[PDB]
Amino acid sequence: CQDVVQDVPNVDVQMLELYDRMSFKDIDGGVWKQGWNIKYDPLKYNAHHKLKVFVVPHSHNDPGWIQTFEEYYQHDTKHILSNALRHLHDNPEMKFIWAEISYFARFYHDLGENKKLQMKSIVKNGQLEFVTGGWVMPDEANSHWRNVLLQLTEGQTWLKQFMNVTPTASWAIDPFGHSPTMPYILQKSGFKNMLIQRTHYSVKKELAQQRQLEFLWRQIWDNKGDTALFTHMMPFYSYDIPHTCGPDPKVCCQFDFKRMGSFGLSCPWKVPPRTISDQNVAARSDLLVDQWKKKAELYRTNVLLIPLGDDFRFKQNTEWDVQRVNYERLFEHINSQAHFNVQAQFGTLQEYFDAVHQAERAGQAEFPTLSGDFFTYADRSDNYWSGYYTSRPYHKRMDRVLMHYVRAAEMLSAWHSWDGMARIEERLEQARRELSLFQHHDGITGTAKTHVVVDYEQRMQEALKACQMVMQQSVYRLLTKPSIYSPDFSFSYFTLDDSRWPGSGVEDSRTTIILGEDILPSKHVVMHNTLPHWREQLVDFYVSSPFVSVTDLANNPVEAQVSPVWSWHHDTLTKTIHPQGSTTKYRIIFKARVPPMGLATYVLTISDSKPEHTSYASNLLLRKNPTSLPLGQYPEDVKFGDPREISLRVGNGPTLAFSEQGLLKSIQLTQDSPHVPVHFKFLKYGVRSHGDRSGAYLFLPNGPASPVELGQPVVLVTKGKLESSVSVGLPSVVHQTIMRGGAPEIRNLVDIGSLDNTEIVMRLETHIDSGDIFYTDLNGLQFIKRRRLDKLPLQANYYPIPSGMFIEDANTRLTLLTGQPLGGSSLASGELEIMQDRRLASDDERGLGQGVLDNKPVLHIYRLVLEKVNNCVRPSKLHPAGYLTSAAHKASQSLLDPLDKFIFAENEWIGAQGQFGGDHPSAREDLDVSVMRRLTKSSAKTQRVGYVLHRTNLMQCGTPEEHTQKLDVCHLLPNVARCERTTLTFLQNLEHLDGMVAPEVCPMETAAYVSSHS
Ligand SMILES: [O-]S([O-])([O-])O[C@H](CO)[C@H](O)C[Se@+]1C[C@@H](O)[C@H](O)[C@H]1CO
Ligand SMILES: *[C@H]1O[C@H](CO)[C@@H](O)[C@H](O)[C@H]1NC(C)=O
Ligand SMILES: [Zn+2]
Repeated sequence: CQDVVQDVPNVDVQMLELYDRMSFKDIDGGVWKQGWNIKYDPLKYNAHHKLKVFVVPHSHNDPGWIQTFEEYYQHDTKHILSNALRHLHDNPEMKFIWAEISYFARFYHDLGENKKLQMKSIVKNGQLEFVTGGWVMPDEANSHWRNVLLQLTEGQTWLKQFMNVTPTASWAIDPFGHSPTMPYILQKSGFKNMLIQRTHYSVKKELAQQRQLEFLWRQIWDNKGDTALFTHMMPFYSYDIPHTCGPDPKVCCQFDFKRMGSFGLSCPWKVPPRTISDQNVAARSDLLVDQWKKKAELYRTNVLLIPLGDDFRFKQNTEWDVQRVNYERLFEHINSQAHFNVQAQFGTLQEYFDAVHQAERAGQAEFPTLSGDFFTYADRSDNYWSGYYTSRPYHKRMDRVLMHYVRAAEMLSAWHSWDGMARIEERLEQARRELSLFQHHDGITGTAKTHVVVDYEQRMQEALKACQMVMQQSVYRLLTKPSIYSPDFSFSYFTLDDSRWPGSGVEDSRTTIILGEDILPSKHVVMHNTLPHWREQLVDFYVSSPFVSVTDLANNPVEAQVSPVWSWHHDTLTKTIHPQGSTTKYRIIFKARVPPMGLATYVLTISDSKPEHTSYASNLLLRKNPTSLPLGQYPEDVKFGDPREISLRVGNGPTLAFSEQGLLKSIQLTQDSPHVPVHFKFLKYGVRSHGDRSGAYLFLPNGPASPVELGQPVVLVTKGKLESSVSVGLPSVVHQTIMRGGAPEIRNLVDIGSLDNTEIVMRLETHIDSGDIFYTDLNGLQFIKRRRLDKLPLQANYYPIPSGMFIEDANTRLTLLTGQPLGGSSLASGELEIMQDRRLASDDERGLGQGVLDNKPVLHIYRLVLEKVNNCVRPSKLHPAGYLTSAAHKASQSLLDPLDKFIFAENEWIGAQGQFGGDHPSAREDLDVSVMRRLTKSSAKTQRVGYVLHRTNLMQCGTPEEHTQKLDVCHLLPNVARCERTTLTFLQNLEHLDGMVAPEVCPMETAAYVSSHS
């Protein structure tokens, strides 16, 4: 195994280093506005060294953006595909690449058999070529790597089954900035090449000058280079035709033949395209070939890529004709005019890369190596696209919830083979596709029109319901005596209980367990743990009486705590934000202990009075002018007081101090240790009154944030033996700090209401001497070192915070883990900040055509980990990566993959068992079974189950290792007859494994295995 901490990779271009050196000056470079006037030596190309040009027709089809997926399909895409089939069939030399499989699959299943056959033939013969082959072209900033893999697998599995092809070249022309998580996943999925486009204009300029636009992109910690994937970065401002033929858009626009008038398009540079003819072909060719040769100067081989397309292009037959005919005339003239020394033709993306590597192999060029990422993107001036790291935060949080439900549903149902009548495969396929669709770069990014966001939400809601149905049927079969199990596949044996989604104050959706001497004395509940190690976590349920005790199925008492159900209200009468306690329902909390990838059953029983093993939390409402807060049967009276500083300690955990406004002020790790200053504060960013306005994409603040005026907020303190918390009703946010014995959990119920042109940020202030350094993660896969650069504007120092961020000095580290992707930064030494929501009245001119005024309450969740790191073995100062500690990693897992909770729906569960998976191996803490998916239907004689195993890298800080058993996923199911290592998509077998044993992977590595069973 490579050491990912101590050896600094030696690469030609290291993005953090390049950023530190670059000046980012935005000067007018001439017709190539962000570059310079390219000059070339006409003698470079000649009879023995020609410029091979590949013109690649393409059509960018967004699976939802300003129209929903289905509206685009009906109005545009089905026509584009229908006409592509006809035109390619009839013009053998014409080519076309396709990226979005969600649309292709939608089209293909609507085709008659005759057309399906014609389609397969033009794919088989190379005319229509799939690039990437994912369900969508995902966002690369907010997306979790697990969902990036999920959508890639969904599209590629469909392609393998129906088109018999697996793309090895990726095409990503629209994500707003790019992540190294893509080549990581792609290189482990059989890919050989990839192309990206939206990178900062200054980076394009810099790499172009060095001819470093094509590079072997390896991971930041990869010393050897085995993760390397050849990458081509386009050089210009857009993927449209005016910005793809060469440096001068006024000339290139003249070669987009759909802009002559009848199509309602024109050239903004004021020179229109002109139909190519025998009398103008020489002059048109001279202009075009000159653009081509200039573009060629920015690359190292004599093979040139010329994309030819734009949004939803190649729709009308007349469009296909006008583009094809004119280009055929240009090619015939250019290729027969020896003096140009050019051979041009229509080509596919793979054809381009194949020719590039043939040149490389002929010793024509050597490519530089590169590590790093391409955030935060700016397409021009100071227009940095960091706004979308936060836009539509409700759905960004929903993404993570569904992510986990999909994994749990596929894992829980994987244990058995199911009869087709159970509709398990059907429900899982729908859930995977709706979550996959939302990975689109106008989906999770929050950059779509209001009605389209609603469509994605409705789709995800159905996906959540599908996961629940599958999960609950699976639990029932897994925990019921086999000879008693009698399933009704449409029946709800269990109801899922989720305490954080939609969340208290967002939707009153949780069911109350109703017990009573005259109706039902007890209720079974079951917890599922998708992680491959034994796990304990507190779980809570609503019950109709405070006198409830908990036992496991061996009838052993389980210590429990009951607290009130508190809801916050904006009292329009008193003009205050305060809590009201339920008088009919209460929260019971207890520690669940669950096997690796298993289930554990508990029983809640009502009693006449206080049960022996249940304690009750005290509650204290701090505010001036208090009024009574009755709680029905709750046995402890609420206390009142004037606002004041307070301190709390649960178990042996840290002791936290809060200001009289209910916000954290300090953390004390142990009884002896000091009270380390850690202050939470909420602020607001505004919008500029002159110049460019912030929108769904752009963050253009009118300067540093201003503190939110807090007034004298109401603060609620609940103190319990198992869980305590401090909650405060601030303007736009009910902020909560929850303590359970370890790092606190933070929850923000964010309702930006009608606060127009406002962005709410949550900031942490400490004395940590971090200077200008901070760390943020990429797709929940790795942490990359960031350096705040004052030579760039504030918005440029904002980065995606998909799951975590931290700052540290030689001795102390503060890590903030998130349950949703949001944007954030460290704008001053000792600080961390992350945006909660943003409401913008204006459009930011990137095509959306609207601002963001559809905000809705959202419950953001976090874990805040303060730790001493002076004893930790960390990477050297020049290493571009950072790594989490064991506690921070566990804390992230508690947010993204919590225990799932199920309430038995009927009165009695006959045949109930207390546990499943007690014999599953409890793997080392840095290892996870990211995916467990049965790959065969029940009629398959040989059953196959796929596993994706990921090993992160945790810092060694002096804590002895201990125990843990080897996890061999190939032996998790009985009767194994074969074990194979495969690509991450499970589509290609890479290794037949001896003894049918799946070995574990190395730190930061990810592998897939498929076990076959008789
Ligand atoms: O013309 S336009 O206003 O629709 O926008 C252009 C071309 O200028 C874009 O490239 C459309 Se790109 C389509 C969509 O997925 C992105 O959100 C858009 C971000 O800008
Ligand atoms: C297509 O995949 C392979 C690769 O060319 C080919 O040999 C085979 O005939 C096709 N697969 C099937 C099952 O039709
Ligand atoms: Zn797009």
